[PDB]
Parts: sequence; structure tokens; C-alpha cells
Amino acid sequence: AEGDDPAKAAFNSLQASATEYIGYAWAMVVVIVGATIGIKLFKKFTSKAS
Amino acid sequence: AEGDDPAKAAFNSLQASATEYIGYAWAMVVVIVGATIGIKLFKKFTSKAS
Amino acid sequence: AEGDDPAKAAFNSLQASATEYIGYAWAMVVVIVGATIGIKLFKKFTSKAS
Amino acid sequence: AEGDDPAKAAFNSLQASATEYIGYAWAMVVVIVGATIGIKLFKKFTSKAS
Amino acid sequence: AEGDDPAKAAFNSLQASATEYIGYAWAMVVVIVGATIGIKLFKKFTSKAS
Amino acid sequence: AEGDDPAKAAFNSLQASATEYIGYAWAMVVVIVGATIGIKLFKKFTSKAS
Amino acid sequence: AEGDDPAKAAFNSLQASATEYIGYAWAMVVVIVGATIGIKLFKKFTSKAS
Amino acid sequence: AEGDDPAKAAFNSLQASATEYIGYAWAMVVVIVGATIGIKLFKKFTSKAS
Amino acid sequence: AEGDDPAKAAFNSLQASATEYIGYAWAMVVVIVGATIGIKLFKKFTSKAS
Amino acid sequence: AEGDDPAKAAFNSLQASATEYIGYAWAMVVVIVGATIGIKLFKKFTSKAS
Amino acid sequence: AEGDDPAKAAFNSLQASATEYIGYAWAMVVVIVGATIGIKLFKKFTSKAS
Amino acid sequence: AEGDDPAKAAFNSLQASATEYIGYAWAMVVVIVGATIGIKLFKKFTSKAS
Amino acid sequence: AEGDDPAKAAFNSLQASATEYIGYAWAMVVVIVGATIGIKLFKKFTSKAS
Amino acid sequence: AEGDDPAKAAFNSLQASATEYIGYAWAMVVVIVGATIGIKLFKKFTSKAS
Amino acid sequence: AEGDDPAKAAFNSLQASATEYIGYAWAMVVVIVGATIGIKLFKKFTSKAS
Amino acid sequence: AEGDDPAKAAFNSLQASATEYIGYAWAMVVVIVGATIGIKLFKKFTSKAS
Amino acid sequence: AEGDDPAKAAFNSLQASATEYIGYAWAMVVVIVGATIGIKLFKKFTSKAS
Amino acid sequence: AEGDDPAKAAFNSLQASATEYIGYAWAMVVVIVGATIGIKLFKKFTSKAS
Amino acid sequence: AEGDDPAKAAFNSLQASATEYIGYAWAMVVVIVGATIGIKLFKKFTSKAS
Amino acid sequence: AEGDDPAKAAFNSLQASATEYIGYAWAMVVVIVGATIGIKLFKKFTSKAS
Amino acid sequence: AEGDDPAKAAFNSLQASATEYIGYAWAMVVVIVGATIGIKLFKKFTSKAS
Amino acid sequence: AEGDDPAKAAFNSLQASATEYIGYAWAMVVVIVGATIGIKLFKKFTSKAS
Amino acid sequence: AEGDDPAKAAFNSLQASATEYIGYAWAMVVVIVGATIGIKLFKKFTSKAS
Amino acid sequence: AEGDDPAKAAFNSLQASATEYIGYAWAMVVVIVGATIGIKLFKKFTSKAS
Amino acid sequence: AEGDDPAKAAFNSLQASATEYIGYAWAMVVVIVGATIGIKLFKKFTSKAS
Amino acid sequence: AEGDDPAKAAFNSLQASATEYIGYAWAMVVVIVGATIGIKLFKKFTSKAS
Amino acid sequence: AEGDDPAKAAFNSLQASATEYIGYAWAMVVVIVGATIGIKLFKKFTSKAS
Amino acid sequence: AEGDDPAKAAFNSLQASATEYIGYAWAMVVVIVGATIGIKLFKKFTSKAS
Amino acid sequence: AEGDDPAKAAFNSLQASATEYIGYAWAMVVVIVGATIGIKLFKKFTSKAS
Amino acid sequence: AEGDDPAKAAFNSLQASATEYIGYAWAMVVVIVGATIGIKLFKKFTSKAS
Amino acid sequence: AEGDDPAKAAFNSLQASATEYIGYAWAMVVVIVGATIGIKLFKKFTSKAS
Amino acid sequence: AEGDDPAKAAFNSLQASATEYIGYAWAMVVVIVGATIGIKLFKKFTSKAS
Amino acid sequence: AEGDDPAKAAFNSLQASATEYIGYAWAMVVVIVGATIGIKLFKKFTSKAS
Amino acid sequence: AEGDDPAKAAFNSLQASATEYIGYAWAMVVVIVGATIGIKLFKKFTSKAS
Amino acid sequence: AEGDDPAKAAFNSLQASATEYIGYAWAMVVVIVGATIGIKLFKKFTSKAS
Repeated sequence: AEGDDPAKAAFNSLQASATEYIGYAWAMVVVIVGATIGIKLFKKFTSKAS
Repeated sequence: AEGDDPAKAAFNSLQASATEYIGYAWAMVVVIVGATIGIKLFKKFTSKAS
Repeated sequence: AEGDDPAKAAFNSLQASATEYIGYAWAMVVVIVGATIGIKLFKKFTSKAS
Repeated sequence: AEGDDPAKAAFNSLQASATEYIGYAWAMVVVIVGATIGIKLFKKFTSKAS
Repeated sequence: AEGDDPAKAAFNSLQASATEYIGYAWAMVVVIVGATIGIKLFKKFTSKAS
Repeated sequence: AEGDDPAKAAFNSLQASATEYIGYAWAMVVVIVGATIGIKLFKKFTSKAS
Repeated sequence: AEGDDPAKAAFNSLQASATEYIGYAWAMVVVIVGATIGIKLFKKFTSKAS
Repeated sequence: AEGDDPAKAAFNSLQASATEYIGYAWAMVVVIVGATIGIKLFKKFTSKAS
Repeated sequence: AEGDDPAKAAFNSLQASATEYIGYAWAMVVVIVGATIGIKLFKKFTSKAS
Repeated sequence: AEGDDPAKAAFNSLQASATEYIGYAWAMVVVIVGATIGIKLFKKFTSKAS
Repeated sequence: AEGDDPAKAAFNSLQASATEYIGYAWAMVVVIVGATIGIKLFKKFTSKAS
Repeated sequence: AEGDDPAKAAFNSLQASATEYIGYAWAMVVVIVGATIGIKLFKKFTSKAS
Repeated sequence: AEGDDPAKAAFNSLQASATEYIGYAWAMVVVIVGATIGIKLFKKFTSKAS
Repeated sequence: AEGDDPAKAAFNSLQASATEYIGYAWAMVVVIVGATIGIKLFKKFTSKAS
Repeated sequence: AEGDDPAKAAFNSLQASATEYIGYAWAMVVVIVGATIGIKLFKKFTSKAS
Repeated sequence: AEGDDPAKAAFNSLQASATEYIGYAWAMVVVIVGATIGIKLFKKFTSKAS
Repeated sequence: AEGDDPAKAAFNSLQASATEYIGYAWAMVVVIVGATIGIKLFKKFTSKAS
Repeated sequence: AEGDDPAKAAFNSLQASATEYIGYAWAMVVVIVGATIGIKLFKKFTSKAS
Repeated sequence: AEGDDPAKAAFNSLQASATEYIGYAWAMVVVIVGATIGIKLFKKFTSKAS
Repeated sequence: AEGDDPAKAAFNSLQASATEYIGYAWAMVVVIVGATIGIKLFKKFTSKAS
Repeated sequence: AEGDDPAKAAFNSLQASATEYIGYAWAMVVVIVGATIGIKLFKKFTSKAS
Repeated sequence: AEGDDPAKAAFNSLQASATEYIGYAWAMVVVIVGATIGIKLFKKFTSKAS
Repeated sequence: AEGDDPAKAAFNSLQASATEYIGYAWAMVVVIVGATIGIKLFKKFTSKAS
Repeated sequence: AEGDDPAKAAFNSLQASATEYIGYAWAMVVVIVGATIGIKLFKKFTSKAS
Repeated sequence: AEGDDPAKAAFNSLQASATEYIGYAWAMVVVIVGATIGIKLFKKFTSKAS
Repeated sequence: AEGDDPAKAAFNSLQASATEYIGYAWAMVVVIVGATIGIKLFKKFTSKAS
Repeated sequence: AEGDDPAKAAFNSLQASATEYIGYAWAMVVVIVGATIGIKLFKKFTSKAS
Repeated sequence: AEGDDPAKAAFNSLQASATEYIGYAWAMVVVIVGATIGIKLFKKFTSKAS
Repeated sequence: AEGDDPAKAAFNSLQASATEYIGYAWAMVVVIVGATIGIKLFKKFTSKAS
Repeated sequence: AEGDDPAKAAFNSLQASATEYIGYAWAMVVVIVGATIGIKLFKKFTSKAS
Repeated sequence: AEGDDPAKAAFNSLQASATEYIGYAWAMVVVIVGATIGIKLFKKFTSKAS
Repeated sequence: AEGDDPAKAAFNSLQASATEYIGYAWAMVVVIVGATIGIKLFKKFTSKAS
Repeated sequence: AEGDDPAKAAFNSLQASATEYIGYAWAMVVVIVGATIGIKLFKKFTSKAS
Repeated sequence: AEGDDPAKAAFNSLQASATEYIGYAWAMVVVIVGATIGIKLFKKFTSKAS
Repeated sequence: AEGDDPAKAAFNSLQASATEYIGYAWAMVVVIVGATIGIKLFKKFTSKAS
């Protein structure tokens, strides 16, 4: 019974896929923010150096 | 009489299946919202840090 | 009933995430203001020393 | 859990970047003030020598 | 008759769920605004202190 | 009703934060002006003593 | 209200500083004039003794 | 609550920085005036000796 | 008919909420401007006293 | 004749059910809009207070 | 209507603050000029006595 | 014929409802803009008074 | 038609608010200039009296 | 229109203040010259009496 | 109005100071001339006695 | 055909509304600039009078 | 033959009904757009007036 | 077209305001120079009379 | 055949309607931009005149 | 085609508006500089006449 | 092009104003020197006549 | 144009003031020389009578 | 095939429209900068002429 | 056999109809996008011209 | 490509404007210095002739 | 089998269409950014030249 | 399994694209800041050389 | 028995077809996202470069 | 792959545009400083020649 | 990592530029003071030779 | 690199201008002193010849 | 280049003015000494004739 | 912490520079006074030897 | 507080310096008068011995 | 470090210039006194020979 439901196999597969793509989502936005705010901070440097 | 109706057995089986898939529905959307809003909050960080 | 709602678990998780990122937001802006105004005060020194 | 949040990795990276650029900000303004006030003091010499 | 309608039981259940999630919505946005505007006010400090 | 609005709790919290940071703003600018004008007055001494 | 204004505390502090430096200004110029005119009067002696 | 506000930590840090740079401001202008007026007084000597 | 429309009850509720938050908006900005311009006027004092 | 038609009894029953569920529909959407726009107005506060 | 505008309350508050700081501005400059010109007049004495 | 169409009765009812909610829409946005721009104009005051 | 537009009522209200705050703007800057230039003229006195 | 301009009221006020301080300027310099030249004339007496 | 101007209080104070120092100027030069011409007259005696 | 299109009636109505609100936009900004620049010009007076 | 077909009578009846409901459709959407865009244009006013 | 532009009405209004304040600027500086140089010329008298 | 297809008649009718509403779209946005940018340019005037 | 684009009509209209407001910008600043520098030159007169 | 630049019109106007005030500067200093040196020459007479 | 320049009115006023004070300068020095040389001539008498 | 795609015809049409509006964008901003910086340079003249 | 199947005649007829309506679909959407994006590009102009 | 950039046309136009206004700047300051130093040299004459 | 599936022919056709429209998407946005940022850089010129 | 997910191939492709455009972002802003601050430093030269 | 069921042959055939079309679905959406987000990232470049 | 990215072509184009406008920025500010400081040095001449 | 940050390359470039312009600043002011004080010393010669 | 910096070209140009104006400064003061002291020496002749 | 510097034209003009006023200085002092010493020599006659 | 502040390093550097230039100031004025008063004393010799 | 003011330390230092230089002033003038009058008295001897 | 300070190079240059001009000062006054006292001694001859 338990574990024999194809729906559960599909669900778990989608859970794995979601987890992966969440890793992608965080990985991507971390790269985006890293560069974006990094440059912003460099812009703040030029302000502080004024 | 009561409990001897195949329709009731089918109904109860579908109720169990529904309950399970509701667990799946909540589990999935919790994962989705968790990551989605979590990143959104991180985006709010970058706003607040500006 | 109470505490068995996946939505509450998700909410509390987001509350924890928000709190963390608020710590990040304050930590960041404190660093920014610290340096920014610190240099500004040094600029005020050069004014006062004139 | 703790330390496994990509947001923290991004935050810490931005903290390092900020610290660096703060070093740049101070380094720059020290050079600017050094020369600026140094010459000013030389101008004060010419006043005192009058 | 009145109170025996499953639709009413469902409705009331959804009303309770909505009320809860409204509490979540306000709780969340209060936290967000609290930190967001709090930092903004700190930024206003640095302006006023200039 | 009155006092049960999360918005009011947030507002009052921001009012407290603002009041605090106003104290900071005045405290800071008083220190700045104190030293700035104090030295200016000392410069006025050197003028009057000429 | 009255007396609770940081601006008043700053003002009074500057008034005290000014008063002090006025004491310095008079003290200095009295010393300067004392010697300056004292010698001048001695020069007037040498004239009268001629 | 009290003392747990990052803004207060930043404020106090800036207060320390300001105090230091005020020490610098006074130290500098004292050196400037010392030499400036000292020479002026020497010039007054040459006047009195005339 | 008139007054029996849930939409009107909702509208009036939102009108009350808006009015309240308008009170908050004015209250907040009055506090902000009060301190901001108050300090500005104190800065104008230091200018006029120069 | 008139009133003896089972179809009319069914119709009237459905009319009552519809009316009830319309009450539910308005009740629900009023709650939704109340909170939704209420928070929106609070967001407008934070804008106006900026 | 008239007198119920927070802007008027803020304005009047700023008018009071301005008036006070004007008193400070005059008070300060009167002290400055008093001593400054007073010494100048004493310098004029030493001229007239020459 | 004309006026006996239930669709017309429904249409006219919806036209009345729309007209009402249009009154609500204008009433709301007038309140929003009133406060929003009113404060903005007060902000313009503080600019003009600078 | 004419005069029945909520937008006109809002506009006229904003026109009244603007006019008021213009009165505030002029009132404030007149006070500022009055004292500022008044003291300046007193400074011109001390120049003319030199 | 004419006479309703706050700028004119401010201007006229400054004109009155200027006129007053001009009276002060002349009054002061008349006193200064009176004594200064009066003594000078007495010095001319001692020359003529030689 | 009249008599409430700090500038007038300062002016009158300077007038008193000037008057005093004029007394000093005359007192001093009277002493100087007294002795100077007195001796000169004694020198005229020695001439007349020759 | 031509003129019988409800869309044209709606369009023309919106054109009239736009024209009106354009009148409002110009009327408002003229008032704003009038006062803003008027005061600015008064500030230019105080500069020219310095 | 022609015109004796009940289907044609039904068709023409449906054509009349459609035409009517098209009038309703345009009438409704004109009202909706009128208010919707009218307010939008008022929002554009507040933008242009900024 | 020509003359119907609110911008032109605003411009012309500002031109009138400027012209007025130019009259103020000249009027003020004429008064200032009149007294200032007038006294200077009186000082030149005392020089020429020496 | 060609031209006898009701679909073509409908298509061409929609093409005419689209063309008309495109005229409306351009007409509207031209009016919007005209006023919007026109005022913006007037704002640029006030900048250039500063 | 060419000349039938509403965008071109809008563009040309904005070009005309810009040209006009440029005339205003130059006209205004010429008036400002005229008076400003004119008075400055008069101040240079008083310097040259010293 | 050439001659159409408002800046040139302003420049030429300032050139005329300067030329005039130069005439004033020479006229004034000629009067000053005339009397000053004229009296000096009269003083030289009294020397030569001794 | 000619005669409408406040600078000319100021200039002419200063020319009148100068002329007056020149009259004073000559009047004074004539009195001084009159007595001074008159006594000198009397001293020459006593020489010639020796 | 190639060139028979309506999408390409639409694309090329949009490319032409974009190119035109780019010409407008540059044309406009050139006019804006021309006048803006031109006046700025005239302001630099008045600085250099000071 | 081949070509004698009514189904083929129907199919080919539907293929022709589809092809025609595809031409309509592309023609329509090209017109829609043309105007839609064309205006969008004009909006981009106003952005670039800002 | 080269020479087809509106930015270059604008740049060259500004270069021409700058060159012109530089001519104005030199022309003006030459006139100012000419008269200023010319009179100064005349003052040096009166010194040398003493 | 492989290659005989109409779905594959359709897929490949859509892949070609997508690739083309991607070329359009990049081509368009490159043109947009080119002009947009190009002008922005020209605006940066005017900043750097200030 | 791992590496066979088209989503991963797409993700990695986007990561490469992002990295490239980050290189562009830094490259661009480095060029901008280089020139911007470089000129600023040259402006600081002209200040220090004053 | 097993494998002799036409339904299984049909099922397996549909499984193969599905797998293929899944490959198409992923292939297509990867291309779509690739270009879509790729351009988005380029847009992020232009933001970061601002 | 490398060099086939439209984004790179756009980037390189913007790099060329930036480089050009940097040349403009330096060219302009060199002209400005040249004249500005050149005149300043001429002013220093008049000081040294005093 | 270290040395791979474009910000560091930009910083170091600005440090080199600053150092150069500091050399310019000192070089310039040395030339200015050299001549200025050199002439002053020559003026002191003429005093000592008197 | 070296020699390609517009700042260096500007610097060298200013160095040439300074050198020239230094030549002017010395040339002028030599002429001034020549005549001034030359006449002084002639005055010394008349003393020695007495 | 050489001879195109307005500063040179101004310098040469001042050189001519200086030369002229030197002629005046010598002319004047020659007249003064002529008469002064001439009379002195006549006084020497009366001594020699005694 | 202590000693790690770039501001302190800059301050100490400026203190060293000031001390050096004070040495220069005293060294210079000692040389000036040495020669100046030395010659004065030689002039006193010639007086005493008379 | 008292004694912690750098201004007092500077003042006291200047008081010490003044006292020293007063000692120098008296020491010098005593030497000067000693020799000067001593020789004068010797000259009186030669008179008395005649 | 030591010897690399442009200020030292300037100082030493001024020291050399001062030394030279001191040589000039002594050389000149020696010539003046030589002739002046030489003639005085010749006058003493004529006294002794009487």
C-alpha cells in the first residue's frame, strides 16, 4: 500500500526537481546580487572618496 | 447494511487518497513559497541595504 | 489542529528567514554608515582645522 | 541549516567586498586630505612668513 | 436545516483559515516595514547629522 | 478594534525608533557644532588678540 | 519643553566657551598693550629728558 | 530591546570617531595658532623694539 | 437595498483604515520635518552667528 | 396546479441555496479585500512617510 | 478644518524653533561684537593716547 | 417585449452597481491623492523654506 | 457635469493646500532672511564703524 | 497684488533695520572722530605753543 | 519693537565702552602733555634765565 | 456608422477628461514653480544685496 | 417557403437578442474604461504635478 | 496658441517678480554703499585734515 | 468564392476597428506625452534658470 | 508615410515647446546675471574708489 | 547665429555697465586725489614758507 | 536708460558727499594753518625784534 | 520562405520606427544639453569674470 | 480511387480555409504589435529624452 | 559613422560656445584689471609724488 | 519511423521560427540599449564636464 | 540522471551568460568611474593649486 | 499472454511518443528561457552599469 | 560562440561610445580649467604686482 | 581572487592618477609661492633699503 | 600612457601661462620699484644736500 | 599664440599707464623739489649774507 | 582598533608636515627680522653718531 | 572640564611666549636707550664744557 | 621622504632669494649711509673749521 502509489513516486520526483531548481534559483540570485551590490558598494566608494 | 456498501468502501478509499494528495499539495506549495518568498526577502535585504 | 497547518510552518520559516535578513540589512547599513559618516567626520576635521 | 543558506554566503561575500572598498575609501581620502591640507599648511607657512 | 449545510461548514472553515492568514499577512508586512522604515529613519539620521 | 490593528503597533514602533534617532541626530549635530564653533570662537580670539 | 532642547544646551555651551575666550582676548591684548605702551611711555621719557 | 539596536551601536561608534577627530581638530588648530600667533608676537617684539 | 451591500461595508471600512493611516502619514512626516528642519534652523543659527 | 410542481420546489430551494452562497461569496471577498487593501493602504502610509 | 492641519502644527512649531534660534543668533553675535569692537575701541584708545 | 427581458433587468442592476463602485473608486483615490500630494506639497514647503 | 468631477474637488483641495503651504514657505523664509540679513547689516555696522 | 508680497514686507523691514544701523554707524564714527581729532587738535596746540 | 533690538543693546554698550575709553584717552594724553610741556616750560625758564 | 461606435464616445470622453487634467497639471505646476522660483529669486536678492 | 421556416424566426430573434446584448457589452465596458482610465489620467495628473 | 501656454504666464510672472527683486537688490546696495562710502569719505576728511 | 467568405467580412471589419483604435491609441498617448514632457521641459527651464 | 506618424507631430510639438522654454531659460538667466554682475561691478567701483 | 546669442547681449550690457562704473571710479578717485594732494601741496607751501 | 541706473544715483550722492567733505577738509586745514603759521609769524616777529 | 514571414515585416517596421525615435531621442537631448550646458558655461563666464 | 474521396475534398477545403485564416491571424497580430510596440518605442523615446 | 553622432555635433557646439564665453571672460577681466590696476598705479603716483 | 513523425517536422519548424525571433529579440534590444545607454553616457559626459 | 536534465544545461548556460555580463558590468563601470573620478581629481588639483 | 495484448503495444507506443514530445517540450522551453533570461541578464548589465 | 553574442557587440559599441565621450569630457574640462585657472593666474599677477 | 577584482584595478588606477595630480598641485603652488614670496622679499628689500 | 593624459597637457599649459605671468609680475614690480625708489633716492639727495 | 593672449594686451596697457604715471611722478617731484630747494638756497643766501 | 584608523595616520602625517613648515616659518621670519632689524640698528648707529 | 580645554593650553602657551618676548622688547630698548642717551649725555658734556 | 617634499625645495629657494636680497639691502643702505654720513662729516669739518 504505502509507497506503492504512483502518485507518491511522481510527487517525490517533483520534490527532487523543485529542490534542484531552488538551488538554481538561489545560485542565480546570489550571483546577480553579488555583482549588483558589489558594484553598488564600489559606487559608494566613489561617493565616500568625494 | 451499513458498511456493506461497496460505494462506501470506494468513497473512503478516495477520501484517503484525497487526504494524501492534499498533504502533497501543501507540502509542494510550502516548498515553492518557502524558496520564492525567501529569495524575495533577500531581495528586500538588498533594498534595505541600499 | 493548531500547529498542524503547513501554512503556519511555512510562515514561521519565512519569519525566521526575514529576521535573519533583517540582521543582514542592519549589519550592512551599519557598516556603510560607519565608514561613510566616519570619513565625513574626518572631512569635518579638515574643515575645523582650517 | 545554519551556514547552508546561500543568502548568508552572499551576505558574507558582500561584507568582504564592502570592507575592501572601505579600505579604498579611507586610503583615497587620506591621500586627498594629505596633499590638500599639506599644501594648505604650506600656504599657512607663507602667511606666517609674511 | 440551518447549520446542516456542508457548504456552511466549509465556508466557516475557510473563514477561519483566511483570518489566520490575514494575521500572517499583517505580521509579515509589519516586520518588513518595521525593519525597512527603521533603517530609512536611520538614514534620515545620517542626513540630519550632516 | 482600537489598538488591535497591527498597523498601529508598527506605527508606534516606528515612532519610537524615529524619536530615538532624532535624539541621535541632535546629539550628533550638537557635538559637531560644539567643536566646530568652539574652534571658530578660538579663531575669533586670535583675531581679537591681534 | 523649555530646557529640553539640545540646541539650547549647545548654545549655552558655546556661550560659556565664548565668554572664556573673551577673557583670553582681553587678557592677551592687555598684556600686549601693557608692554607696548609701557615702552612707548619710556620712549616718551627719553624725549622729555632731551 | 535597549542596546540591541544596531543603530545605537553605529551611533556610539560614530560618537567615538567624532570625539577622536575633535581631538585632532583642536590639536591641529592649537599647533597652527601656537606657531602663527607666536611669530606674530615676535613681530610685535620687533615693533616694540623700534 | 441601500446599506445592505457588503461592498459598501467593505468600502467604509477601508475609508476608516485610510483615514487612520493618513493620520499616521501626517504624524510621521511632521515628526520627521520637525526634527529635520529644526536642526537645519540650528545650522542656520551657526551661520548667522558667524 | 400552481405551487404543485416539484420543479418549482426544487427551483425555490436552489434560489435559497444560491442566495446563501452569494452571502458567502460577498462575505469572503469583503474579508479578502479588507485585509488586502488595508495592507496596501499601510504600504501607502510608508510611501507618504518617505 | 482650520487648525486641524498637522502641517500647520508643524509649521508653528518650526516658527517657534526659528524664533528661539534667532534669539540665539542675535545673543551670540552681540557677545562677539561686544568683545570684538570693545577691544578695538581699546586699541583706538592706545592710538589716541599716542 | 421591451423591458420584459430579464437580461435587461440584470444589466441595469449591474449598471447601478458599477456606478456605485465608481463613486467608491473616485472617493477612495481622491482621499489617497489628497493626503499623498498634500504631504508632498508640505515637503515642497520644506524645500522652499531651505 | 461641470463641478461633479471628484477630480476637480481633489484638485481644488490641493490648490488650497498648496496656497496655504506657500504662505508658510514665504512666512518662513521671510523670518529666516529677516534675521539673517538683519545680523549681516549689524555686521556691516561694525565694519562701517571701523 | 502690490503690497501683498511677503518679499516686500521683508525688504521694507530690512530697509528699516539698515537705516537704524546706519544711524549707529554714523553715531559711532562721529564719537570716534570727535575724540580722536579733538585730541589731535590738542596735540596741535602743544605744537603751536612750542 | 523699539528697544527690543539686540543690536541696539549692543550699540549702546559699545557707546558706553567708547565713552569710557575716550575718558582714558584724554586722561592719558593730559598726563603726557602735562609733564612733557611742563618740562618744556622749565627748559624755557633756563633759556630766559640765560 | 461613423459616430455610432461606443468606443468613439468613450474615447472622446477620455480626451475631454485628459484635457481637463492637463489644465490641472499645468495649473498646479505653475503655482508650484511660481512660489518656488519666486522665493529663489528673493534668495538671489539677498545674495545680490550682500 | 422563404420566411415560413421557424428556424429563420428563431435565428432573427437571436440576432435581435445578440444585438441588444452587444449594446449592453459596449455600454458596460465604456462605463468601466471611462472610470478606470479617467482615474488613471488623474493619477497621471499627480505625476505631472510632481 | 501663443499666449495660451501656462508656462508663459508663469514665466512672465517670474520676470515681474525678478524685476521687482532687482529693484530691491539695487535699492539695498545703494543704501549700503551710500552709508559705507559716505563714512569712508568722512574718514578721508579726517586724513586730509591731518 | 473569394470575397464571399463571411470570415473575410468579419476580418476586414476588425481591421477597420483596429485601425480606428490605433488612431485613438496614438492620439491619446500623444496628448499624454505632449503635456507630460511639456511640463518636464518647463521643469528643465527652472533648472536652467537656477 | 513620412509626416503621417503621430509620434513625429508630438516630437515637433515638443521641439517647439523646448525652443520656447530655452528662450525663457536664457531670458531669465540674462536678467539674473545682468543685475547680479551689474551690482558686482558697482561693488568693484567702490573698491576702485577706495 | 552671430548676435543671436542672449549671452552676447548680456555680455555687451555688462561691458557698458562696467565702462560706466569705470568712469565713476576714475571720476571719484580724481576728486579724492585732487583735494587730498591739493591740501598736501598747501601743506608743502607752509613748509617752504618756514 | 540713462539716469535710470540706481548706481548713478548712488554715485552722484557720493559725489555730493565728497564735495561737502572736501569743503570740510579745506575749511579745517585753513583754520589749522591760519593759527599755526600766524603764531609762527609772531615768533618771527620776536626774532626780528631781537 | 525567407521574407514571406509577416513577423519579419513587422520586425523591420519596428526597426524603422525605433531608428526614427532614436533620432528623436538624440535630437531632443542634444537640444536640452545644448541649452543647459550653454547656460552653465555662461555661468562659468560670470565666475571667471569675478 | 485517389482523389475520389469526399473526405479529401473536405480536407483540402479546410486546409485552404485554415491557410486563409492564418493569414488573417498574422495580419491582425502584426497590426496589433506594430501599433503596440511602436507606441512603446515612443515611450522609450520620452525616457531617453529625460 | 564618424561625424554622424549627434553627441559630437552637440559637443562641438558646446566647444564653440565655451570658446566664445572664454573670450568674454578674458575681455571682461581685462577691462576690470585695466581700470583697477590703472587707478592703483595712479595711487602709486600720489605716493611717489609725496 | 524516425523523421516520419509530423510532430517532429512541426517541432523543427517552430525551432527555426523561435531562433529567428530570438535574433529579432536580441537585435531589437541591442538597438534599444545602444541608443538608451549611449545617451546616458552622453549625460555622464555633461556631468563629468561640470 | 544527473547532468541529463535540460534544466541544468539551461541553468549552466545562463550562469555563463551572467558571468560574461558581470564582466561587462564591471568593465563598464570601471571605465565610467575611471574617467569620472579622474576628472574629479583633476578638479581637486585646481582647488589645491588655488 | 503477457506482451500479446494490443493494448500494451499501444501503451508502449504512446510512452515512446510522450517521451519524444517531452524532449521537445524541454528543448523548446530551454531555448525560450535561454534567450528570455539571457536578454534579461543583459538588461541587468545596463542597470549595473548605471 | 565567442563573438556571436549580440550582447558583446552592443557592449563593445557602448565601450567605443564611452571612450569617445570620455575624450569629450576631458577635452571640455581642460578647456574650462585652462581659461578658469589662466585668468586666476592673471589675477595672481595683479596681486603680485601690488 | 585577490587582484582579480576590477574594483581594485580601478582603485589603483585612480591612486596613480591622484599621485600624478598631487605632483601637479605641489609643482603649481611651488611656482606660485616661489614668485609671489620672491617678489614679496624684494618688496622687503625696498623697505630695508629705506 | 605617459603624455596621453589631457590633464598633463592642461597642466603644462597652465605652467606656461604661470611662467609668463610671473615674467609680467616681476616686470611690473621692477618698473614700480625702479621709479618709486629712484625718486626716493632723489629725495635722499635733497636731504644730503641740506 | 604669442600676442594672442588678452593678458599680454592688458599687461602692455598697464605698462604704458605705469610709464605715463612715472612721468607724472617725476614731473611732480621735480617741481616740488625745484621750488622747495630753490627757496632753501635763497635761505642759504640770507645766511651767507649775514 | 587604536592605531588602525587611517584618519590617525593621516592626522599624524599632517602633524609632521605642520611641524616642518613651522620650522620653515620661524626660520624664514628669523632671517627676515635678523636683516631688517640689523639694518635698523645700523640706522640707529648713524643717529647716535650724529 | 576646567583645564581640559586645548584652547586654554594654547592660550597659556601664548602667554608664556608673549611674556618672554616682552622681556626681549624691554631688554632691547633698554640697550638702545642706554647707548643712545648715554652718548647724548656725553654730547651734553661737550656743551657744558664749552 | 626627507628632501622629497616640494615644500622644502620651495623653502630653500626662498631662503636663497632672501639671502640675495639681504645682500642687496645691506649693499644699498651702506651706499646710502656712506654718502649721507660722509657729507655730514664734511659738514662737521666746516663747523670745526669755523
